[PDB]
Amino acid sequence: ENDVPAILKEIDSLVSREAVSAKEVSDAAVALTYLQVKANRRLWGKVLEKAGAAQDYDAASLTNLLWAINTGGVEHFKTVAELAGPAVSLLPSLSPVQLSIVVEALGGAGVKNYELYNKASAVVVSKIGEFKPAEIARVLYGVAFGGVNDVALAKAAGKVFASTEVDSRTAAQALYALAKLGRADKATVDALLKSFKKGTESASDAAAASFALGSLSFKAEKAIVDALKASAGDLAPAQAVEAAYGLALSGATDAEAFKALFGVVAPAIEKAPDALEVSSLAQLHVASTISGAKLPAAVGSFVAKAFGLAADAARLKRSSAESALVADVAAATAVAFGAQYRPEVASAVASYVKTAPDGSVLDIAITKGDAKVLVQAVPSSLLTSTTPAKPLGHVAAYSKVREAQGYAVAVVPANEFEALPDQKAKAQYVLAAIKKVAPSF
Amino acid sequence: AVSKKEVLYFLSSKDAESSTAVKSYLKSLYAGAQVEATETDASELIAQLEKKYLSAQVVEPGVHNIALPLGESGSAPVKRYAAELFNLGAQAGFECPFIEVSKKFGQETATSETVKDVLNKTKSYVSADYNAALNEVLSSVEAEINGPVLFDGKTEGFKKFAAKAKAVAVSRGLPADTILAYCAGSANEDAADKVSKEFFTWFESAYTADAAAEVKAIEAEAASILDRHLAKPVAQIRKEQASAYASLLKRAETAKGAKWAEKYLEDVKAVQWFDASVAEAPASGPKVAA
Amino acid sequence: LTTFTFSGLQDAPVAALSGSIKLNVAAKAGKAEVTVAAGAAKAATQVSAAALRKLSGSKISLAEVARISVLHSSIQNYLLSLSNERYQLLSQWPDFTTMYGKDFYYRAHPEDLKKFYDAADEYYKLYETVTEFDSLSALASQVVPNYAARRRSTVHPAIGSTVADGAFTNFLLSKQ
Amino acid sequence: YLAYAVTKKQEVQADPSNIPFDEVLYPQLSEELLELELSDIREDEIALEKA
Amino acid sequence: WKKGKTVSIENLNTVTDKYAAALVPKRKLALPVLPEGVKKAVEDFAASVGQAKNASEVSELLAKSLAEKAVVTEGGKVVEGFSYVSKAVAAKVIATRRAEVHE
Amino acid sequence: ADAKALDELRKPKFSSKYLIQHVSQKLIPAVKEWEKSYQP
Amino acid sequence: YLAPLRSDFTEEITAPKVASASNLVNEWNN
Repeated sequence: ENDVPAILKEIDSLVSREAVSAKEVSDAAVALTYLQVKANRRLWGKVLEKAGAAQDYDAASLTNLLWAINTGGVEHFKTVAELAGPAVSLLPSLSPVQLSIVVEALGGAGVKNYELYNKASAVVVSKIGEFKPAEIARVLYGVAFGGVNDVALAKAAGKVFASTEVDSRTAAQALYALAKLGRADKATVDALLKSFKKGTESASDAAAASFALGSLSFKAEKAIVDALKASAGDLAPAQAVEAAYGLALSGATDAEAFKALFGVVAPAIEKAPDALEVSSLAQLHVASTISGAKLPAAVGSFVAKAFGLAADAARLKRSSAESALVADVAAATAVAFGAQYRPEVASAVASYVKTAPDGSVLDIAITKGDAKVLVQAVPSSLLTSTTPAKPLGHVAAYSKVREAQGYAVAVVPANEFEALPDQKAKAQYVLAAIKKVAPSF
Repeated sequence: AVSKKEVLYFLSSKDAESSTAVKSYLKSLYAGAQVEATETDASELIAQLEKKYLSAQVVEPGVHNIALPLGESGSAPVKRYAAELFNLGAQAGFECPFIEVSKKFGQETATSETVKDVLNKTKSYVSADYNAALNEVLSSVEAEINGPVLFDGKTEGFKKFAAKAKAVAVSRGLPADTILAYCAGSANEDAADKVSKEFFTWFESAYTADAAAEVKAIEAEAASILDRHLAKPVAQIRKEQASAYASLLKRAETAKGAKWAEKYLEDVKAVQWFDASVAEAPASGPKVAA
Repeated sequence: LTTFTFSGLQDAPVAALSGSIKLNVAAKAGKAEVTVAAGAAKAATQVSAAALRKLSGSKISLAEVARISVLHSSIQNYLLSLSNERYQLLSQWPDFTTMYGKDFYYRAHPEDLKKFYDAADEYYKLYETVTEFDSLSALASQVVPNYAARRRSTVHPAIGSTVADGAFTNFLLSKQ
Repeated sequence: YLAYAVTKKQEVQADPSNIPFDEVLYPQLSEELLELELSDIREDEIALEKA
Repeated sequence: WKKGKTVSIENLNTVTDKYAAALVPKRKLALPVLPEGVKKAVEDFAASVGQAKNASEVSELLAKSLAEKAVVTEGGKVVEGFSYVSKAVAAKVIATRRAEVHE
Repeated sequence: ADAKALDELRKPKFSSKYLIQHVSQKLIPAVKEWEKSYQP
Repeated sequence: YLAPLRSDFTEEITAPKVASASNLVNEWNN
């Protein structure tokens, strides 16, 4: 009468034949998300095997497949990035309702296809009244996580989000896109914050606007953080970290959220500590420090050690225009402390490379007695991509974690530091940044 | 085990045997182990040599996990193959190929004051058909000024060459007016966005034209390997490949105690497991525990 | 996939496009009564709009179980696909066994029959070596080490000439 | 596949009607293989008819 | 065999039936095997007249009398009016001619 | 015996990764002591 | 099926040296 393990076996026989067309591998994939078949991984793999083997593709069967890959939580980069072949060829034949699901699924997997996004943005900005505001939050999500810094769509999206009313999930997809691009223009972010007044249908849109408001560093909206006080059981433990990290970056004092959000992660780390990556474990050490909501002693000691690991991986794999900047800021902080010759400048910058107490390496770590001042340089990758060009929310994360370790972090951005004409003027901007943070230096 | 610097490269990496030793290292720190200090020494010659041989331990399993798009129709299997090599280089610590090869030019020609010298130190990294097309344009400008063209740029004799070498670049097919305006930028972000979208149109057409030439050479290598192999009798083939298999096992079994040869022969056992798990149930494939 | 996904039960597929499996949903405001029907099985569940959002919380992360490598399997698949293009022209060889009779033996010149029995001895050599498919795995490992050493470049794995030419004009036609 | 081929080759090789007889397939040939050996005898008989 | 596909055993067997269809000769003697459905019609009838210890030899004379008058079939159809000279018949034509030129 | 895993079945087998590692474990500690004992 | 292990880097950037077409299709058609 109603049998789920019987219909999985007959979908398993459907995608196991030899001449499976596109329309049934679309419909086997759609049927696997509606039945929530995360536990059977090979049956999902048999579908994605025959999905890349299909040569015919129309506009309806492609978007049913890309919807099912996207909401199914299924990632395989080889199959999904090879689906941009049918997506580019069928792009005039696609409706604006369906063209959003194509760019959201290919963008959300990180498919590096520039002529797809250069063509799928030129459709949206040319006929923008044809697109519902929920259908423009997906193309904005698609070009953002596909690696395109398209501001021609991001400016034209702000005209729609300030005129037409959007949903709770629509704005949070549009905020999560803007946090990836790093734009933070207050004429659009507050137009997306007037949508969190109806209460959220999901927990994921409350958690994603948390990460997006924190990494753009605006503040909490007080309905987004109150949505996390009761629905913090609908989130994965990697999804609950980026919620609390984005709350601690946005200056949240609501400890009833941090009590609930850490109730997801701290059992999961004690379940399997290897489950979350170190890029996500370091975001939990930020969240348990700034709002101060304490973790278990087995977890918080382990997560603090995972901030030392994730900071050196950002230092070992440094962008080498940051290394050309950090070695320039370390030189200009040697001129400010007094060194007019080249052998006495360079003899000082080798002494500033003290080790942080969690095992990390700080590039400019200066001590006068017991008062420690860290100088942190943030080149362009951590700056907002607009014309004010203020640093993103993650530099406050790196400040307040070292500040709880005993340092007075003097942050110097490279849109300001490298605008100076000479080296002693670079030294006075560094010394003005140290006196603003630590007045005894 | 890992020596605390290999494990920092394998955090962002996604290959299996590097994600197995990170998850073994992350399980140790949960069981009360102290993370060691990251070494605050090893000067810039040693440090860029450690980066060379640690990126090579992230690249080398990642290349073997990327399926070549051999004999496929369209550009999207070639763009999948280039995008998989980009994300592999980003995981191995490289920057964009545009940023990483322009760093290679500025490193090779830090001291070259004449433009004949930058054509002779960056000869390994630029095309020999394009190194020659800029050496002919060099001698056409070397004849006019009757002097070595210096590598300064604000000299008007430089842009006697630089406006002529720009005509070569559009003749080769690449828009140099678009490439130069991307790395310099503009004031407003609206007119910087339309020169960005015309640069990445070239850039995506540059690596896909470079990945496909790397694919069309593997297609042509395997086709000339096969047609040399289809001309033999079978008894020649079976004893030529059993000899090369035996010469390569005795290469791995004389060296013992090495980590590479112990892991080589552990993979010989893992191929034999794959052939044994298919013979149990060939309709389902190898037995994967889940 | 990213950390947060924003699709499910809104602009969703409402019906199947195939005949081998039939799909019907009941798009309500709160939940959805979906009926999935494939052949001799029928299953009808009810999924809410907030239950499809917990679906993409934990990721599937499909990966290929290969015999040697995913790279090596892609070269062997090409050698198998090239060995078919030669097998298809051994498929169009004329039937020489219809001329093995003694009424073709004795009408023929004795050297034009030696050449015929050697043309038949050659087909069994060409056919036995195009169907030696167990030798393609050791042929694909002759392409791998020269390819993998090219991707072990000191610049980048994905560097080529067209990128390095266009980045040389940005190096040369700028100042210094 | 080899199990079908060993019982299809035996299905024609156990049948005794499929035994190839050169006298039945090639009738003009088997009367010429006779007059190779009978013509060699007739040359030995003309040598004795002359003697 | 198709380009990405797999060859089926019902097509590998159809090919093998074309190899064994070349093992039948184009013109063959229909040497008739006596089936056991009619062979036990003889020996049980020869057990009815009490001569069952020579019932085995009455069957072989039924088989041989069908065998010495065998007909030649080309394509299933018999070619009547066809005479063939055996290699045991032609070897006595050689042997009596060798013996009378030796005499 | 059978049914090994998934996370160790995803390993590319005959990549180098350990002949590369054998060099860097015999080049890096052998070149650390080259430049600390280096006189023209 | 196994290959020799190499530990060497590619310092140059060259075109990947396309090999020329074999005559096996024209020989087998001869």
